[PDB]
Amino acid sequence: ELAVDKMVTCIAVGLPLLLISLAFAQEISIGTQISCFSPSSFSWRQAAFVDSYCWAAVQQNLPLWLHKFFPYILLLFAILLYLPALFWRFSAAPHLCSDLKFIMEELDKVYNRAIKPIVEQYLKTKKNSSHLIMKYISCRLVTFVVILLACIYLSYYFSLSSLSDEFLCSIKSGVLKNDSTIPDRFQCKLIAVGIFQLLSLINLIVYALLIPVVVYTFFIPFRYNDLSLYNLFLEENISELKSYKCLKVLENIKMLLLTNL
Amino acid sequence: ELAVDKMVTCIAVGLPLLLISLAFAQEISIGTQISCFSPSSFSWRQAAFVDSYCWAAVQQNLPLWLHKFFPYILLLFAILLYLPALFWRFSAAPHLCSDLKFIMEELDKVYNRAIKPIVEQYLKTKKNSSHLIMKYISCRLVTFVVILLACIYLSYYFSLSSLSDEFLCSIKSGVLKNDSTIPDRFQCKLIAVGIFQLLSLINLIVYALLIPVVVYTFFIPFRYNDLSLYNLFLEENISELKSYKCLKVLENIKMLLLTNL
Amino acid sequence: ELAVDKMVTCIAVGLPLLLISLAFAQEISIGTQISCFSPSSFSWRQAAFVDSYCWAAVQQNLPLWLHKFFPYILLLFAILLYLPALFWRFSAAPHLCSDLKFIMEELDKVYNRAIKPIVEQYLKTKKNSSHLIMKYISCRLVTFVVILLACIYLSYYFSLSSLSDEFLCSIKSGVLKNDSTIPDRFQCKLIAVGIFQLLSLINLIVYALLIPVVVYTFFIPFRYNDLSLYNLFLEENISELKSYKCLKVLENIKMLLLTNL
Amino acid sequence: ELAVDKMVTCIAVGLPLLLISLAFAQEISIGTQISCFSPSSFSWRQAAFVDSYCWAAVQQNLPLWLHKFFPYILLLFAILLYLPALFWRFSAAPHLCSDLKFIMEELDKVYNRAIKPIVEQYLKTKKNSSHLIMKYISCRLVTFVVILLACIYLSYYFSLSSLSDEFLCSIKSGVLKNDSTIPDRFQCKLIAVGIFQLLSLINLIVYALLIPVVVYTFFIPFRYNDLSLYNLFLEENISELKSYKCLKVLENIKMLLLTNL
Amino acid sequence: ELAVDKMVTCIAVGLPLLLISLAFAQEISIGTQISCFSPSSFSWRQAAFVDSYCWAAVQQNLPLWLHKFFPYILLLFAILLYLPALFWRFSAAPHLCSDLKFIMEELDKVYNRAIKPIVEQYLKTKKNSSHLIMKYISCRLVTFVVILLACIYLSYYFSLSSLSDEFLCSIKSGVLKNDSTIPDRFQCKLIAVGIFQLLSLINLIVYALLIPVVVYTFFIPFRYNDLSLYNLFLEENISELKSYKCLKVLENIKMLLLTNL
Amino acid sequence: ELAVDKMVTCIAVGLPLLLISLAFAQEISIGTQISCFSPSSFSWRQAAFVDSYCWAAVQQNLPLWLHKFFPYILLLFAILLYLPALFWRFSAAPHLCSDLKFIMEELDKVYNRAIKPIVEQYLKTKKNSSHLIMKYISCRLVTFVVILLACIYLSYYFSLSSLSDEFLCSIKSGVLKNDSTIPDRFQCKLIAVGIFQLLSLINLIVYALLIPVVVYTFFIPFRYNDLSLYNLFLEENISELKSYKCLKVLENIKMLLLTNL
Amino acid sequence: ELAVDKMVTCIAVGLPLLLISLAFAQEISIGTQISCFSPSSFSWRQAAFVDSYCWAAVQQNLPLWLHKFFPYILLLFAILLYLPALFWRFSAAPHLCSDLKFIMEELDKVYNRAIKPIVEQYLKTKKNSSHLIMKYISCRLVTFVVILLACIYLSYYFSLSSLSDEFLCSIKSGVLKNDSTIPDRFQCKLIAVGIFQLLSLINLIVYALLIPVVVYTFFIPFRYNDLSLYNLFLEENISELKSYKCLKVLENIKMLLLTNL
Repeated sequence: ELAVDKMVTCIAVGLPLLLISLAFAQEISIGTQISCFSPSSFSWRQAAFVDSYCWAAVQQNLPLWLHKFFPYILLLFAILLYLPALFWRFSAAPHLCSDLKFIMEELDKVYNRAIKPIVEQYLKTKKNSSHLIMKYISCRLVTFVVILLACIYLSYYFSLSSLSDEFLCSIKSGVLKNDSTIPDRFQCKLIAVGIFQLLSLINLIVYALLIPVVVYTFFIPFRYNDLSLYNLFLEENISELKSYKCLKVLENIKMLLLTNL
Repeated sequence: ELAVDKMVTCIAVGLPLLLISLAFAQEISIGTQISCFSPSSFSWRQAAFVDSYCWAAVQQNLPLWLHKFFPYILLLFAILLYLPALFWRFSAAPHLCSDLKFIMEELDKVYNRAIKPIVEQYLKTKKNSSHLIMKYISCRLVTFVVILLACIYLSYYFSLSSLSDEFLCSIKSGVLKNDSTIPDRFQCKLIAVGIFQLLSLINLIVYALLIPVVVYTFFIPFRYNDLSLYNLFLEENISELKSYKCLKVLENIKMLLLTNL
Repeated sequence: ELAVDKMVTCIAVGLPLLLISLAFAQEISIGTQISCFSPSSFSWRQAAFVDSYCWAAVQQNLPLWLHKFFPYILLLFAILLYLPALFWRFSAAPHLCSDLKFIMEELDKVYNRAIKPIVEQYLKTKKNSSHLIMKYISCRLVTFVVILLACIYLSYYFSLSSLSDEFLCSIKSGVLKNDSTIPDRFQCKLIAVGIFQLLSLINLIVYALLIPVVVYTFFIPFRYNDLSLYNLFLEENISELKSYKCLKVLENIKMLLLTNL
Repeated sequence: ELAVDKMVTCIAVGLPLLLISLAFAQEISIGTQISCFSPSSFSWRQAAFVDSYCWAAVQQNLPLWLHKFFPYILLLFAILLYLPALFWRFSAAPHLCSDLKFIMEELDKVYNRAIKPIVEQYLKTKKNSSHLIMKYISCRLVTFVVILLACIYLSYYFSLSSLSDEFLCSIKSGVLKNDSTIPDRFQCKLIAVGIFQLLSLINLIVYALLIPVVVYTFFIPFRYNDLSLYNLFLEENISELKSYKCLKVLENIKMLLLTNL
Repeated sequence: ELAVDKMVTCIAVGLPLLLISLAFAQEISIGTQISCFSPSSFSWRQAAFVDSYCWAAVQQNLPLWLHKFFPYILLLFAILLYLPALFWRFSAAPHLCSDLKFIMEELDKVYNRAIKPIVEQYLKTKKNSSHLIMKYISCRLVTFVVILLACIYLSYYFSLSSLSDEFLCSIKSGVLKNDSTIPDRFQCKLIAVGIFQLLSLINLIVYALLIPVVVYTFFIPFRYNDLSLYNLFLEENISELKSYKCLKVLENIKMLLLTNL
Repeated sequence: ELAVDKMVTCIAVGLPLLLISLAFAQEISIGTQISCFSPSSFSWRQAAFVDSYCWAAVQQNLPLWLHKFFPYILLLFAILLYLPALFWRFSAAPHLCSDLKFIMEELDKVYNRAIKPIVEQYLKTKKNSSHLIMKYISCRLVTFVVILLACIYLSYYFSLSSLSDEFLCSIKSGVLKNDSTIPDRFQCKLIAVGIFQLLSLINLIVYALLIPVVVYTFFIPFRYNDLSLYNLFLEENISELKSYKCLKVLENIKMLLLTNL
Repeated sequence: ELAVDKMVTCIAVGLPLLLISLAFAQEISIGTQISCFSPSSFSWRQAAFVDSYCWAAVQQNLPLWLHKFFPYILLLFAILLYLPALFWRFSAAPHLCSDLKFIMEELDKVYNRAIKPIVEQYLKTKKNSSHLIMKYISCRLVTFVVILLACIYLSYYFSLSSLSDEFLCSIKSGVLKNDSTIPDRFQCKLIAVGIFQLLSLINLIVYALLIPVVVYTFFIPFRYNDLSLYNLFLEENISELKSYKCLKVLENIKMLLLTNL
């Protein structure tokens, strides 16, 4: 598993969940996302009914609608970022685990036979496939696209969120539209939206790292073949290879040394 | 266990539980699902009694009834999705575990004997049964049907939920129907229903993936026999087979190689 | 341990605990199970005293009494379902564990001796006892009876719960019967009863599966002896038998194969 | 450890802790165990002071006193039931663990010597002691006595609890006895007592099982010596004896069988 | 580690922590330990200020002062009981662990040499020291003294707690001594003190067991030397000695038996 | 991993998370970060609306804006400090783990060959690279820079926070700007800012340790090459080297000793 | 690790964290640390604003300022006590672990060679260094100094805390200094300060043990060299030495015994 992309993924997941959990902790801290005026004649309950009404009224200036739903959309993005990892955890990971374990021992046998090519034949045959490299391309890029719409959404959010912290709510509705004690609209403040707009900029800012970093992961001709992706697995899993390290030190140095190694 | 279908199942379970837990966290965040007006003359308690009354009144426009019960119905679907896995965990899983473990060693003996057919006789005998393939068909499809009614329910919910966010509640009832201070009906907002209608669309949208994906799992003639289902277990459990990987690399390459392998 | 009956048991326990925990979570969500009117002249506390009074008044139309106690009765059923498993975990499980472990090795010796009858003598002697089969019958059926009264209770509950969501409560009592500001009865809504009546139907519906399923477990002549119950342990614990699987494959196929097996 | 008595003990502990925890969860759910009227002129705080006063007044019709303290007395019984197990866990358990482990191997040597008496000499010497059997008698019976007083207490509780759900509380006390706005007594409802009286009957009912069951455990002449208690350990720990099972099967069947066994 | 004294210690720690945690759970359940009257003219906040004031006023009839601090003093005793175990866990436990492990193998060698005295020389040399026995005496007795003052404190508490459930509080203080709307004293009820006085009697009653039991642990001449304390470790750690059990059975019976043993 | 720098890092992370968690616990303890006056004519809800309004108004004297966002900025710094460790955990840690494990065994072979140079050739070749030392420099310094801006931010915060604990808030806004009952501005206290300003000084003070300590970590010429960084890994991982310790003791002492060693 | 000093440290850390956590639990129990009067004309919110204002006003008789910040200063001391252990865990612990493990085996070889001096040469060379003994001196003493200022702080706290439980707060400030309904100062009670002053005395009292105990740890000439500190490690880690125990028993007794040992 490619660590940076994995770490980027792990971090990309941590941020919103943190933000969401804190928003929840803040929603737990605030208790409501909105409030409105009332007449002072509105009882302690009557005003509570207004607040809850307008909090419900949101689904009927369009961002004012979205402003309520904003946090859960974030959660949607978080889930949408996570699942490609579980998907990728099966698109390719079951293949490579077998691949590496084979690759290791045959190169160790190349190493061992040198001390005293089936993986190369296999690997330069994996060269033939475009399937698993395109598996990587699609799985990563799709995940990347999740970030794009979030950032665009957060941008389209933030840009207009800056001007739409408040609205006037009517609860003069139905039969109790006829109650004149209800002002035709209450003015209402979308309490969390400033936090969210801040949170939005925060997440957006950090996500503006993750996007081109994953883009950087595709410049493999400068980092076209599964081999080139195996070369990533090489650049990756050299991590696993004692004999490579030994032979790389040998290569660094260059049967006595092999006898000493 | 078929990973995608398993993952689909694991995910299909995660979503509603997440949605339900957040709805609970939201119910914990909101504290009530409904409120109503009162006269300002209704005490801080008297108005509370109205709210609770109408929250109870729900069981006596029919979706307004269902709107209350909505979340727990979701929980019902979640349980209804889970149990087929535990059921399937015994319909077939005890069979295949023994099957695979047998299949492995005899094909390894085919492999070993080749290096220096009982599973094939067994497998091409499993070809005879329709019982375990029909076990799969029913167990999966039933689980799939759980999704169907949920989505239909959420659709029948959402389509009319869009118009029925509120109602007028009468608590002028019994002896205290005679109290004229009680308005014959209070107007009442079904606070969570917008969230739920959103949540409904969310779950519906994601479930509209899971359904045809499981449908795709049945196109085995393009992915009629337990063997064909064993061919799935083949396409599955090749995951387990060192010698297959070795022989597939051998097959990729093709006694020296067997001696080297 | 018979998986379906065990799973049925595990599930039969999960449902009410879930329902109860959610009812608790709902009781935590609602904070009270009941409320009543008051005069508006009843203070914010005075009305609270009414509510709590009537919530206490329940123990003095009889289901209105029971309606309060309803949840804990559910908990009673849940405990009553659980303990037969712990009881059964000792009525028979210590016997069979020794039985199976003996049975395995001697049939493996039959298997081994065939490759190159004490369990049969023992098993066809276990044929003599009615004690352990009657242990099963009673332990299961008793557990089953727990379900019967619950469902009957929930039915007797639900059928009249449908009509008795509310009552009028008198707190004009004792010395403070003489306070005329207290209405001779307050009208009172049994807030949770609708949820409970829903919950009751839910649990009842699901329990109407578990009952005849366990009944189906007794049709052993179509699924009279401990052997017949050992035949269940056979139909069960063939799960454990490598050699049975081998010999069943051998039986499927039919010393070379035994030499190959 | 004698499973039924142990299970009975484990269950006997589970019930009250469950009841207590739920009572706590109910105390958490209710927030107070009592309330009283007030004049409506008593402030939202002044009435709160009454409630808390009378909740404190309890220590100065005697069961009304006890009714408050009731739950913690239950907790007392629960602790009082638990500790005899820890006590018994040392009164006898360190002895028998060594005893069984010795007994096993020497009877296995009797078994082994038969294949190709020190425990019997030891056991029929343990016959001499009355100390460890009286250790059992006292430790169990004492635990049993805990149940007796609880049930008697719950009975003496329940029988009069049925009539004493409420009382009149005076907070006209000290200097602020002179405040005439305070009614000489407030009427007060002991909110939890109905639950507790229910809980009391529940626990009592279930404890009326546990008592005679433990009594049944003493009818050893029909289930006088440590041997007879070792015969219980026999009837118990035959659970541990492979060779007994083998020899019991041999005994069931009856050197070839010993050679086969 | 001496089990009874250890168990006594473990239990002696469990009780107050339980009582304290429940008091906390009760403090969490009650929310305040005290309340007072107010004029009804005192606002919902003004009366709250009184309550909190008098709750603070406690530090300026002396037990009324202590009554507030009571719970944490209990916590003090609990910590004060615990730490001697950690202290004792190093005063002696590192010595004896080495001692026992040595003692075992040399007596096993006495046992083994008998089959086919250094510990006795060592032990009857440990006879010389008074240091480690006085380590026990002081460490235990000190712990015991913690109990004494608690019980005395609880007694001095309880005896006067019985008469001092309430007091009159002045918040007519400082500049706002000049506000005549403040009554020169409010009457105030020390809400938890009844629970605490109950709790005090409870803990006292149970601690009146633990004290003389530990006293009973010192009657070693009837249960003067480290050997006598080693004789306790003997009476203790015979628990560890296979060969003692074997030789005690041998001693019970009395080279064939040694050959059989 | 360099322990001090690691410990410094671990501690540098612990402090703010502690401060943040306590601020959250304090936000949980306070429930709001701000409040304002109202007219007494503002209802219990109307004043609540003011408070929440002004709490939202923050995003429209600039530090008053920032004062709200302050805590989450701290959280930002905490995350910003953490991730360089995970980054560094891959920038270098996969290299050195292989390096050390190689280095150990070859120096042990130097040790072993001495008893009866490939690592030196490798290490004095690592001398060639500037890549991994610059990896350290950048990764640490960047982390260090996180501290700089925090401290500067906290300074720019604290210095002006000292004068800007409060502000006047206008909620006379929109349509409900026209309500004259609303004072054109409410005066508002930024409740947490004193805690935060304290917290700021606290964190700043402690961070003024961590900064130059990490600076001290760069004075390697007094603590220019990867070798010099390997000399740190030497000064570090001598921790791992038995033979170094042995040979250092040998070096301390100086084939008999090697034969004795 | 020196157990007493370690235990002293572990305990020294436990106490404040306990006190702090309980203070938090008390802050959670109280909900506020302060309250003030208001005019009764101050709304339920207006008075709340006063309370929060004065709670914020603290940062502008100086101990009244500190009284708020008191708990977190305790937390500061707790952290300040902890970190020297982690520091010491690296100042010396990595050295001694290697030291002991070497020391053991060479003295075991002295033991073994005696049965049939490199550590002594090493140890009496460690005699040369003052570095690691001064490491101990500074690390411990610094930790000790943390206690000093806390106790002094708590003393300077307690001594004046005794007289400064309350103050008068002005919220007549800014524009809303001009509101005459605000009393020029409210009188305010620093609710927690009595608990804290109690807590302060508690912690101080217990810390007055820990200080001279650690002082007692320095009287090594009566408990000047690393050897003398190794003699502590001797007096310490004799805990680890089987052969020392054996040879100490041998020394207690004094090749047969060595042959028997």
